Amino acid sequence: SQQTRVLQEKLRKLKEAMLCMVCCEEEINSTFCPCGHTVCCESCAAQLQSCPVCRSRVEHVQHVYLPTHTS
Ligand SMILES: [Zn+2]
Ligand SMILES: [Zn+2]
Ligand SMILES: [Zn+2]
Repeated sequence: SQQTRVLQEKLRKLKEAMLCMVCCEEEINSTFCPCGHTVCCESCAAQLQSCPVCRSRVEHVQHVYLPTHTS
């Protein structure tokens, strides 16, 4: 139905929101500290001296273990 298409799109967008905002390939699993923006995978997060959302300096990256994580 049309609703099938609508829900497919909703699901796709929710899944994409859980993917790294830089590489668009890997799940978000990293927090820039202290600002708290949690928008990257570990690989992209390691390479950024400044937060890509707010431009605050990254003191360190905290790995986050989220219930949504998949493999
Ligand atoms: Zn990434
Ligand atoms: Zn930030
Ligand atoms: Zn724990």
